Amino acid sequence: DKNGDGEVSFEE
Repeated sequence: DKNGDGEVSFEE
């Protein structure tokens, strides 16, 4: 989550 929205925003 490269944003902090939980979603796998290019991360996780």
